[PDB]
Amino acid sequence: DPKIVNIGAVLSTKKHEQIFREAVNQANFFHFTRKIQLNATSVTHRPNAIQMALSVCEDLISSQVYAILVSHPPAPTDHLTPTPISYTAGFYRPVIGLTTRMSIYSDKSIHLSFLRTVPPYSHQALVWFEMMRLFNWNHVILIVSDDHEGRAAQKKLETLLEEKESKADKVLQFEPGTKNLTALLLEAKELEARVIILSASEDDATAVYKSAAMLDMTGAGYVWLVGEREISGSALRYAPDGIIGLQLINGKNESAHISDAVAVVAQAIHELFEMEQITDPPRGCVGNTNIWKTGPLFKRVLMSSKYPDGVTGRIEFNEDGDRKFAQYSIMNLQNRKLVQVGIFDGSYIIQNDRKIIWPGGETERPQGYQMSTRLKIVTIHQEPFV
Amino acid sequence: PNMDIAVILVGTTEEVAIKDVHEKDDFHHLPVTPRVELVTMQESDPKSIITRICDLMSDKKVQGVVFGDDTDQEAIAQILDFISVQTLTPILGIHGGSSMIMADKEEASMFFQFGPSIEQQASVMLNIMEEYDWYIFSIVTTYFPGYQDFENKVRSTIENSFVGWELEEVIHLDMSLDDIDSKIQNQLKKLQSPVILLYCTKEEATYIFEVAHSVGLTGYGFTWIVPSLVAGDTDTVPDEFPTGLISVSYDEWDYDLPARVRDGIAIITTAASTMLSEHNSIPQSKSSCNNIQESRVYEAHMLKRYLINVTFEGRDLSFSEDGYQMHPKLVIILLNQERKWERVGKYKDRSLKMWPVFDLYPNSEEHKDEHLSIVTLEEAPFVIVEDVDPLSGTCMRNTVPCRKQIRPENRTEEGGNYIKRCCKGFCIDILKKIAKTVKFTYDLYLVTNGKHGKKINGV
Amino acid sequence: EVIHLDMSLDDIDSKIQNQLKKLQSPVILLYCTKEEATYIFEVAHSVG
Amino acid sequence: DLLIKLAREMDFTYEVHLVADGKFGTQERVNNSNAAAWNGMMGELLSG
Ligand SMILES: C[C@@H](CN1CCC(Cc2ccccc2)CC1)[C@@H](O)c1ccc(O)cc1
Repeated sequence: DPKIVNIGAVLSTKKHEQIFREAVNQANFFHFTRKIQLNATSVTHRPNAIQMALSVCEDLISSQVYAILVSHPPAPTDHLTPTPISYTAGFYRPVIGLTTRMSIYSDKSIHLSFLRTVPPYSHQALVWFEMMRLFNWNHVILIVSDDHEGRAAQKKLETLLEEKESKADKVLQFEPGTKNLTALLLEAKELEARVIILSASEDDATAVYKSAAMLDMTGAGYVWLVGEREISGSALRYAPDGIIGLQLINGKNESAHISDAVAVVAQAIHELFEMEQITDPPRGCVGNTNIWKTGPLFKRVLMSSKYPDGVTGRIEFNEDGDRKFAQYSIMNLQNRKLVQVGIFDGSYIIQNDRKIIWPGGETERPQGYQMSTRLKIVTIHQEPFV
Repeated sequence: PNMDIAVILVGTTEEVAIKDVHEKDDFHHLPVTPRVELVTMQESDPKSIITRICDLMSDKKVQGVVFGDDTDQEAIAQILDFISVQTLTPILGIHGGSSMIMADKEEASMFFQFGPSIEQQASVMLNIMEEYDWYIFSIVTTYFPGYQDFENKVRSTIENSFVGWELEEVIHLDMSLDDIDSKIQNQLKKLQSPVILLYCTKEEATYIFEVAHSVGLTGYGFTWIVPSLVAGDTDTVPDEFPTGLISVSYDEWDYDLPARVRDGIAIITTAASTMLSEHNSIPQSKSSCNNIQESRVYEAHMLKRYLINVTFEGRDLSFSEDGYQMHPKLVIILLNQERKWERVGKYKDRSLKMWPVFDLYPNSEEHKDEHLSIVTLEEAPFVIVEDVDPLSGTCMRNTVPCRKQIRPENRTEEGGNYIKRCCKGFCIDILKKIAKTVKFTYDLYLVTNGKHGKKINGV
Repeated sequence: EVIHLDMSLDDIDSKIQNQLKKLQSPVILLYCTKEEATYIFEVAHSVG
Repeated sequence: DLLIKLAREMDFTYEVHLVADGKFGTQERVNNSNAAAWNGMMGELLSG
């Protein structure tokens, strides 16, 4: 009889668990199984963290699982993030994400054995870099909030611009929860640079649209480059018609992420059980203080996975454990509607037959981004000189 | 009111001689009356910890959780922080895995430990390395959550003083993969400094010292210095640790376990009584386990302001804004031959006292020992003796810290004062140029009585 | 520094690597035979 | 006069301003509350 191997997963509704159990049954059929037998075991996102931890130590860890999946808590608000859940496996050394858009998981210290197959908000900045090559930009302004996503996007944008090419001008920070932000628009307007790149949440982007709207700053020359949290929800009616936006392909109902997830994990199990040793996880969380000897090795097998003929496209992991070749779609607000004006496969940006409309009523992007006069010259106090 | 204060004890130590405390009943001058409830625990799994916290919380309405163990795992301590995410209870660290610091924590968490952070301990280590004239040093850090402020604290500290320090290179080692591709040895072979600061955990220090023990890393010229989170418990000593490991701690030998628990109960009860004595309005007690959406509004952060400046028995037993003690009474211990942590220094908030140990640092181990005493006289042009500045207390660059043994002639009674100054001149220059070439350790001091040799009667 | 290597015993006590790790010269001369040069180049190929 | 010459040799406008105190790069060495810092001078050209 083949060895019974269990696979842990954290899903939301029951339909996703049905697609998971079906994907495991297909994984035990399309793959040659001569000594192992995959088992489907998934739970639901509990509203409390203690009951969730007990559900893992009494549903997932008690079944001796090797790989654990995670998605997103089905809640309209955000108060109890599942990040501490990722610490649970940290006590037993691998969890794969599905819709985790927060870049906090990109760190290696607090998230050692953790990998995800979804491009966060930082990868979108890479696409923004392509924008800097689409119309030849140089001076850009990054306006982010004062938290971890702003620092991560700042270090990522600074890391991408480390050669002798363009650089960053003045990065503005603000506390998430302050509406009176007129000084940011005054200091941002006084600066010669006009390329505005906003990367915040909804309530902040609404204040940027209101404060920036009551000062007449949406005319010609002003460019607004946002992501996805600025053109969805209540921040859509306040955004100007012609703002450059983004849209992730297959945001809701990601059955391909579950099927390809069980495919990659199944390949890592069938391929992992062909070398030596291969220890077994402990039974439950009752008197198990020792760590797992097969942790970084399992993460190495999960990272070295290639699927050029996959459903989503080309599954490939980088050196940090993210999702390479992201598939986005450059959108543009036209007549109170989101009209598709571009697509991003992963390597370059492909444009369709729709012309990009600028919020300042312009249709063609000029060569020079901004030029004028009025030079400020300061000097010290010296008797023989000045 | 009688507030419940539970003390969690993890380990094989008999709690019968520990729970018996006589510092109650008569020591209840405050209007609030606490009660001690100590529990035991054998295993060190998170399921039993969360189980005893939830069952003990729903069973007894406790207010101050004092967790104390004896293992050497920091991740479990992080789990304690997770408990705060579900409780926001001022958890105090006394000894064990909960005695390790963790920089950059949650602004809403209430994780407080008696041990100081890396800013104070780093300053103590730099003071020890400054008194013994240890300029060239090395830094070995790993992937521990809290190294950016460590390296930036060391650099930002050495860039301020006028002493001619020297920094070789701050390397980094990985522990997820074993040393099988020949990289850790290649990173450690470039360290030729006499003093090396280690910043990692215990299970990582066993492997770093395991490889360094094979690759000529232990004897003289490669002295390793670890803070308090590396050694942890002074009763668990393996074998791979070499002789001569400078460590620091807090009280430990002075204040035992019942003293630390009593001080923790005094801090929790005092801080819980200042709001009732000043604001005259306190909320309810803690709720059960999953009932957090209803009691999440009753939590008040004002008590945090009462967890920074705390006084007790006159001594400055307070904390800071980062969640650690501001002015600790640290104790410096050094490993000897029989593998036992013996006290060698006493650091009081500021001043450092070296009374249990003499002036000489090493003793006898393989390699050569002793040194060479050098005495001179303040001869201008050649030997220029200058007093040490009171705003520093340490000589800089080639100025040799030349001591001075004087005796206070108090009427008909003499004493023994040692005033240290800074000597510099031609003799210091030539003796240091030839001393650097021939490579040996020496000493320098002056003469206080007898001056130049002469004839007395017939001798 | 003219170093000397011993081929009687295999590199099992971590000594040949310690003697060859201190060679930071742009040109190195090898004075030995063939079966010894294959082992010196075999260990040096793994060290760097 | 040099600023007037450079102002007439090139078609542009300027505005001269006097700088006050702080002519040493601002070396962060005084202990100010046990916290981090950031470069805000040294070069002295980017204030705003
Ligand atoms: C592994 C981490 C600690 N680790 C365990 C706890 C986890 C936080 C957590 C909170 C609540 C519930 C579950 C988990 C955070 C990560 C630490 O030991 C470490 C990091 C880096 C390093 O070189 C050495 C040690």
